[PDB]
Amino acid sequence: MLDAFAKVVAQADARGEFLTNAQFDALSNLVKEGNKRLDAVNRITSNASTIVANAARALFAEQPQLIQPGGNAYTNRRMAACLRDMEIILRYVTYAILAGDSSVLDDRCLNGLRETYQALGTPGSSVAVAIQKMKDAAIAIANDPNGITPGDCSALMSEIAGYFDRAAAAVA
Amino acid sequence: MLDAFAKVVAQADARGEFLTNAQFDALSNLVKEGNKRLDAVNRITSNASTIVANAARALFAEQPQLIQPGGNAYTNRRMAACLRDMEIILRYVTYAILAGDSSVLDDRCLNGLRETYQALGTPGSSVAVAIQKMKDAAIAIANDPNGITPGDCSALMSEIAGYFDRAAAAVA
Amino acid sequence: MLDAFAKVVAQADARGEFLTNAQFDALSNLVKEGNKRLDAVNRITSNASTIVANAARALFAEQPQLIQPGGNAYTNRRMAACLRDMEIILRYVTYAILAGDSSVLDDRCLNGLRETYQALGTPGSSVAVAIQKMKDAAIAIANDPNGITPGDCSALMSEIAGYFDRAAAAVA
Amino acid sequence: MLDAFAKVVAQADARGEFLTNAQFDALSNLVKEGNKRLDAVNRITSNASTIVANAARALFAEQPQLIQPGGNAYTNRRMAACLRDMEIILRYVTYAILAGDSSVLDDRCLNGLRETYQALGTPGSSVAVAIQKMKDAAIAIANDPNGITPGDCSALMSEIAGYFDRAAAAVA
Amino acid sequence: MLDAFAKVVAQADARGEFLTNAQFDALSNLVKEGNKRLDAVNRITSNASTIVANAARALFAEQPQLIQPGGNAYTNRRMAACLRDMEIILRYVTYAILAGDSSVLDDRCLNGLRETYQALGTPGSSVAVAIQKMKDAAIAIANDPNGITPGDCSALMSEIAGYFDRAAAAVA
Amino acid sequence: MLDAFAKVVAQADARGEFLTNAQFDALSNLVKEGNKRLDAVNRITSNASTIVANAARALFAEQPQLIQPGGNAYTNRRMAACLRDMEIILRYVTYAILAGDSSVLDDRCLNGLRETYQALGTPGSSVAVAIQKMKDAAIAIANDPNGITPGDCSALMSEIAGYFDRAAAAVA
Amino acid sequence: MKTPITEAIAAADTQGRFLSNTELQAVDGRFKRAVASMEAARALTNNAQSLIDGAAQAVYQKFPYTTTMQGSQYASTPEGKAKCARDIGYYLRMVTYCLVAGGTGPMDEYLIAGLSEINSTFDLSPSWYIEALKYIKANHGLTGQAAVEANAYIDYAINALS
Amino acid sequence: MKTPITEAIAAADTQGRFLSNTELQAVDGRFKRAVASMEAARALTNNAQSLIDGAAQAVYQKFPYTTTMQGSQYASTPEGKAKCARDIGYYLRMVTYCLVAGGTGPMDEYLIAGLSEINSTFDLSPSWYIEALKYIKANHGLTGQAAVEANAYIDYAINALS
Amino acid sequence: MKTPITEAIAAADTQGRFLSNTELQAVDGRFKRAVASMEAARALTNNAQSLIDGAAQAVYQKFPYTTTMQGSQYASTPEGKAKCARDIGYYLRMVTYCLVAGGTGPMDEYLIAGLSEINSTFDLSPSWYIEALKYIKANHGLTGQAAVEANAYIDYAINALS
Amino acid sequence: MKTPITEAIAAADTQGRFLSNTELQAVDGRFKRAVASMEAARALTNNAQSLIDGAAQAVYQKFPYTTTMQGSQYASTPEGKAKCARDIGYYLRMVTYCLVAGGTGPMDEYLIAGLSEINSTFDLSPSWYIEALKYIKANHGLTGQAAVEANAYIDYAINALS
Amino acid sequence: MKTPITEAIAAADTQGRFLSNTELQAVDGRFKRAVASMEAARALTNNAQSLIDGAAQAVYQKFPYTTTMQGSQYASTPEGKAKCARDIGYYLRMVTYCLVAGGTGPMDEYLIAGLSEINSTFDLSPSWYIEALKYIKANHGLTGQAAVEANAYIDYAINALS
Amino acid sequence: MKTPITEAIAAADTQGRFLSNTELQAVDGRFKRAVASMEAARALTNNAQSLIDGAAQAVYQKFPYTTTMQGSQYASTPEGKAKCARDIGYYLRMVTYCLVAGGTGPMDEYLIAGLSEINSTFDLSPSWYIEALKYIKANHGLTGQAAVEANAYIDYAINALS
Ligand SMILES: *[C@@H](C)[C@H]1/C(=C/c2[nH]c(/C=C3N=C(/C=C4\NC(=O)C(CC)=C4C)C(C)=C\3CCC(=O)O)c(CCC(=O)O)c2C)NC(=O)[C@@H]1C
Repeated sequence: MLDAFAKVVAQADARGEFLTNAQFDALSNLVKEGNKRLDAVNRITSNASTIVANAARALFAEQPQLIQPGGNAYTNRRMAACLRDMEIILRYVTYAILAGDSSVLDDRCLNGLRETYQALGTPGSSVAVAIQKMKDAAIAIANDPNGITPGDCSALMSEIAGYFDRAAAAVA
Repeated sequence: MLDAFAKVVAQADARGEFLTNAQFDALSNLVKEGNKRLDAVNRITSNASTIVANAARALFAEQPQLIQPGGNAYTNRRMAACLRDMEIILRYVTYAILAGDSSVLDDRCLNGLRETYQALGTPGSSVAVAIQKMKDAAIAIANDPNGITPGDCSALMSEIAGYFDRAAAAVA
Repeated sequence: MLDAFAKVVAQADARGEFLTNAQFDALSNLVKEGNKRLDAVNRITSNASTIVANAARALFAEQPQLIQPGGNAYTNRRMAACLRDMEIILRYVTYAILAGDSSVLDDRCLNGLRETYQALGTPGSSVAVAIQKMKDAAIAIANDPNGITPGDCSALMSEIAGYFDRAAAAVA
Repeated sequence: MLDAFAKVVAQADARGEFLTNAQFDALSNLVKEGNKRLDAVNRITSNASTIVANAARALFAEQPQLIQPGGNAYTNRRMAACLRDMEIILRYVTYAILAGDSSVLDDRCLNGLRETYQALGTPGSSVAVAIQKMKDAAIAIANDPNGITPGDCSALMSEIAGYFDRAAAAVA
Repeated sequence: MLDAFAKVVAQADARGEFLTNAQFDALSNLVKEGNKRLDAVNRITSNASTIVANAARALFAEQPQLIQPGGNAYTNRRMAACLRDMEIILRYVTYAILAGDSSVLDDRCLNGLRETYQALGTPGSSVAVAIQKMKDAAIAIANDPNGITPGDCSALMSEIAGYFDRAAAAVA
Repeated sequence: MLDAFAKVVAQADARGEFLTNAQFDALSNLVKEGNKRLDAVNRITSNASTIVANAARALFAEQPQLIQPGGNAYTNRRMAACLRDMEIILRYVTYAILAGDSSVLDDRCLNGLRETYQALGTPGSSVAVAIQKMKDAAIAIANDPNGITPGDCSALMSEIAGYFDRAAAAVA
Repeated sequence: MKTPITEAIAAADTQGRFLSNTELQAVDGRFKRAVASMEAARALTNNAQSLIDGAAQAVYQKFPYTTTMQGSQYASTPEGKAKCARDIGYYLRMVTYCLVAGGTGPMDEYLIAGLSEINSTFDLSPSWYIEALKYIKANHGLTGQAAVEANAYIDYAINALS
Repeated sequence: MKTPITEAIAAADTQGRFLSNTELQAVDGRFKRAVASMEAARALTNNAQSLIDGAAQAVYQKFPYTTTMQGSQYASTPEGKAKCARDIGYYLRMVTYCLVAGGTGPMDEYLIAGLSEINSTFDLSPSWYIEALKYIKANHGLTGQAAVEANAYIDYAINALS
Repeated sequence: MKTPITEAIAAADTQGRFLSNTELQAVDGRFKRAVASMEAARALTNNAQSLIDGAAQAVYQKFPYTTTMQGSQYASTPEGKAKCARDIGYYLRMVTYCLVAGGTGPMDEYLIAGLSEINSTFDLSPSWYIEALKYIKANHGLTGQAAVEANAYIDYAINALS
Repeated sequence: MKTPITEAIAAADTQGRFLSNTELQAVDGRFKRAVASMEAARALTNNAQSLIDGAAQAVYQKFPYTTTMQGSQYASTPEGKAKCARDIGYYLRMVTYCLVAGGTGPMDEYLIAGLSEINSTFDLSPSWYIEALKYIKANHGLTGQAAVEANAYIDYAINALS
Repeated sequence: MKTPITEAIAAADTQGRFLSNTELQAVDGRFKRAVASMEAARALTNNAQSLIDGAAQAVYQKFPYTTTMQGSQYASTPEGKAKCARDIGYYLRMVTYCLVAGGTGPMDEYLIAGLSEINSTFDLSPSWYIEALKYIKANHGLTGQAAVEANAYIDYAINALS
Repeated sequence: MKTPITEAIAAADTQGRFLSNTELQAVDGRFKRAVASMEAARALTNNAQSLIDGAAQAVYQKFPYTTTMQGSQYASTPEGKAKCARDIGYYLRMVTYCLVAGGTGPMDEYLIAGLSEINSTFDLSPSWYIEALKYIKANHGLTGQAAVEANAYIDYAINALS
């Protein structure tokens, strides 16, 4: 597991080189944006249950075949597993947001997951839809202008959107 | 593991439907034949050691190369393993007889067994011969008209023959 | 694990035959050469640390890219692993020398090792160079004419050279 | 674990004696009372959650110090453990009812439990009160004259009362 | 494991009471002293190897019987174990310093240690001497007026002295 | 686990002293008696099954209450355990004979065994009788003058008798 | 799936045993009880619709707020009422599966596993489904051992909800 | 000890469950079968002595060398013959214990566990006890399901010896 | 109990390490944040009673049936209303404990562990306590990072109930 | 396969050690003893046929019923007698393998592993093979340490049969 | 790689938790301390060459025999001196990596893991590198909390060598 | 303690075996080799003092800085020189223990276990003790297999230091 800082270190060491002025300045900016990052993480985590539930309800409304008899999310066991996966993915996405690097998400969550779903008969394209919805709500919650010092978090929202699309791409 | 009753349930639930009159009548007949089924199981189990030994002796008489130096059943360790496999297969066959469904046999005994034998160098065609002999003796014991209320168990004997042929097919 | 004596036994039993006069004489000679074999093993083991270190130093002198930043033996962790592999290989080679048969080396050391190195990114051709150097020093130590009853160990040195080349062939 | 039948067997074998006519008749009566026993077990098990909850509510009403800050049943963790113990005890009591012998209760539930409570600071006398209440409700449910073939189960109710008092005695 | 803050919480909850103004002010002071606490911990940890070695050398100089043939610290295995214990105790002492509460030290280090030493034949009174020396050096290092913002850490040094004496008392 | 040689070493090291001429001569004699020791071990081990069986038969002939209904050796499970203990004790006695020191017997066999028997209800005095009989037969087998180079093994037989009496003393 | 038969097999297989008379007796008990079990399952199946409709109203009468209060968890819209009757039918259908299989297997796998997380995540009160089950139990119209079979699996459901 | 009841309990306890209808059915099977089991156990108990004496001779007739050959393992002395009849009685007694308990428990614990090591250590041939059991099976004089119960536990013994 | 400090210690101890600068930084973060945390804890503590009384009515207004429907789980008797205000106070008190300890430790141990089983066994709806927490969150009257601290632990409670 | 050498290697490998003088001594013991071992193995090999034929009769004389009693387990048909001499040869051959390998390895793997199950399944009495081994031991015609080597592996066989 | 952030994540993931305020505080401590850490890392990076050259002589002055004694482990040849300055640079570079990453991660993975085996195998004395680190610590020219950061990671190195 | 005998026992006990000819051979190798081992141990014991004094100077000549450089780890004070000769005597004494015990046991337990941590903690260079051992090996004055025994345990020491 790497964060944004260790990633530079690991790249510098492979070269056997000290950090450059460009790298030092690149990492100082990350620090200077740290407050916004923590807000995003605090905001998405404080509404994790709503993001999951509301995304689940929307998915089943658009794809009612997943919950009809014979569907992959039919029976409470499968429904619970499905909601669980959604929590798991959102959990490791917030891990990536805090670290500033996707490695934790790739290694501990998206690695081999596409194969897991194919062996079980779970439609990965439907999982991606579930992920895209958590994303929209997560960004909407994270970038809410209310009750927070005004400022520009657009670069941060683009990064967060990337981790979600990465998970969606990995399962489809 | 499913039995004959749970199998119908699992098929009905995949449809999300209650049982039909045809299904109810189909399962009542199984019950009404339960006594005969228990007899078959009691009879084959009470002579398990004879079925195994007598089938083993016959196999080695017809295929003496299995027990000559270099044979797959040469040495007491391999001979014991061979007899063991025969007991194991007969054991899970009687499991299927009692459940009225082959799932236990498929999942716990025949799954991947063909590959096990190929990696070890054990001739699966010879195992099938061993299985076909246990079958003949098992049916002969189960359908013995002596010391039992007279009646027709032919449908049951056909089913039992099926579980044996299934095991023979799986190893060859 | 077989030694030179059990190997003959296992070949004789596959034939179901007693040992022949040729085999008995072949095994008596092994015994009559036992003293020389023990010397070789005692000599190589008593200088195991020198063989390893001196072979490691030579390898890195000829292939300095292994220890430069980015190299497979760069960082103390990887360097320690590399030296470890060299000790491990030398250890199982001396096992084969004492047993008079390579089975222990094949089964416990060289089996699947080539695949291990390919998955890690370790250059197997460089490992072979490391092995060839341990060999030269090991034979030079084992066949030192000083401080030992004079005699001909050439046949034994050829065998030892074989175990090393076998390990080198297995990793490359 | 013994039931009422194995208990006689184990006592007869310690004497090395066949069963007597008195013993045979004693065990035939158990069988002839089997229907009533199964009813009792089915009835108490089908209302296990009510017996537990209603006994818990009554205990805390009579002993409010257990749930006030500092009490042994204060905090949800301790409250959950307390309710759990009540379910566990009721579970192993119903085990004894079905077996006709307390061994399962003694060996798997009451053995060493008094010491467990003393080390934790749990008042065993309060546990006994909880047990005595489950008893009263269990007997009241088991001996309900409604919706059941009329008959005398008094001997059975006395036995059930014994298993509860045994658990109460063991914890106090 | 509790720290200074959780300890108050656990005492307040046993009363079922909110925190008082006295408690709030008592915990604000801990925070306001946090910088000094971190310095102490950083300073003692950055010289852990010197404290251990120098205390070990002094102990053996004053008690040479521990290292003479037959002594409890004779042989490298026992000497290594002895030095290890000293590192372990110093490690859990620094844990207590950072937490502001001895619970981690009591529960994970001093619990049952006196009995461990009595069963092995290790003189606990000599361990206490080892502990008292680590203390003197630790305080001397932690309270060094050089290279640090001037101020009064006396209250903190008294606390640290307490954790050491607690460990010494526990082993003797 | 110590043998006769390591025992001297461990006693010399506790003194921090080299071996004395008396000790060197004491250990040379052990070596010079090694052939006789190996014979004793080979002889007792080659007849282990007879010693056990014949001692078991004699014990039950003298103490028929052990095998009557209610006896500690009644039922095949207990009888098998009893014979097992006899094999185990004889096994660790032969270990002591080969090592020339009882440590293996004390540490791995007789340690805590007396308490094991008291908790189970096994009469230790009867175990001792079983041990005394294995002894008489073992010595009789080991000191048989037939088919062996003539010589005096009396000192060795006294030692062997000691290991048996030690086991008998430990269980009673 | 847990039935008397799979439990008998599982008991023998766990210890590498051939079946014994110990297990055959257990299965004979299943075959003997099947007569009452089938009777109960048939009757509930034949009258399922009226029981479903009656039970849904029992809930709405016990908890009037479920038909007025706003939220997707409630039966205050045509969709919510359709979800509710659907759920009730699921419960009743599972009961007939237990009767036919001779055990709790069907309900364990299809309904009970994960029940608490579904009811928490979707804001569904266990009290609603207990009321529905209590209605079915009182109005299924069975007597004798057929009622004993039905109620045993219905009370099994109520316990999982309590 | 393994009986249908302890097996039912063991199944529920292994998973921290209250008993269910799944297990009650199994016990009902035990109670229903007990009528035939008791009948068999009573008859064998009443006629045990003649069966023991008849079975001992069956062995001596099948294996005449057991009454002439010298050795403590054989019935060639008054003591040996007393050990042999004793053993036969043990086997028969165990069968009546299985019938009464409704399962193989009694034979498993008291006789089968350790059987191979006792027969090896003491030079006892399993073939002798199989013959005795075959005699008891053919001459116990039971019919119907009483014979089915008796033979099931006797054939269980023969299998443990084979 | 989980706090930033015990988490730092636990991290070093799990690997037999002395503390490092890696962990000291984490504790410094705790000390820096404590200023806002204490401010929030003091204010909630000072205004706890009005928040408790206001939150109880928020629930009764959202769920009127809790004050009319009959049952021990409801606040339809003087005892029930006393239990309800008590529970609300417990939740609020736990929040101030988390603020003071710098972590979720207090709520994890005293309230969250076992919460689902208590709410199931006693027929308590998580929806009631979510409403109360939503009221406290909207009316505690905190601004800046003091509000961020308070809401973070209140939303932690709501998540445990969802 | 267990020999003094593989045991020496196995001891060092179990602990990730290079061989030490501790293990080299053990192998030197093997080399020194090999002189007597080979002598024994050669003699038994050279005289194997007469020993096999003599041992088979020893059995038939001890147990006359093995040549008259009817059954596939007995030597009462030409096939049975061929199986019996074959088995005796197997035992003797294994002994020469142990002598050559310097350990029990060959007998452990090829003969002892599974022996009890083969003798039980096929109704073969261990007493028959003990008699044969006792004959070979008394009539192999070896003296000195050659006899000690032979008998040690023959008595190892008898112990596995007892 | 161990940093305050990966330690915060690892703590939450080990228990299948979402991040909490407990862990966010720890990361805020990292961000606040980063100002001093970067300052130290920049200065050491800018002056690395003179520090490397000064530290190498400190060693050669403390241990003159390292420049005269013969052997590949010593700096008595142009190659040896190049290896030595190289190693010193490695240590210093690792320190700047720890400062930037906010933790010991970089030094743990790249340098400390395996250090004892490299120094034993190649005859390198830990005392040489401790002297070099002591020189860097005394002459880096940092003050305030920048020096505290630098020295904390330098003393971490010395401890790994002691 | 590891010797050829305890290794033979340990091999049999690990598998619940009686000793076999496989292990007796190994012990015979120990007894045969003991003649040379004792000879070596006696000679080193008789000449231990001169070897200790000669080896100490070998070190001081190889590493002159050990007698001038200041520090408690060095032999630059009368106490340091006494510690050094003491240590050398320990090594030599351990070698005689290995010879007598027939294995590395004594050195493994008393000296090798923990060696790296003692040499690191106390700033002792393995290179000093290797030189001393090299001196003892070259000047013990043994020939034939007595020298082979001595050197095998001395080279075992050097390997543990390398
Ligand atoms: C006392 C036990 C009886 C007795 C023993 C005895 N043996 C010898 C000589 C020898 N014993 C052996 C046996 C072995 N050496 C080994 O390495 C092994 C393990 C494979 C064994 C089993 C040997 C080889 C000898 C030497 C050759 C020979 O046969 O003599 C003696 C004589 C003294 C001596 O040590 O040589 C004795 C006394 N003899 C008796 O009368 C006692 C009943």
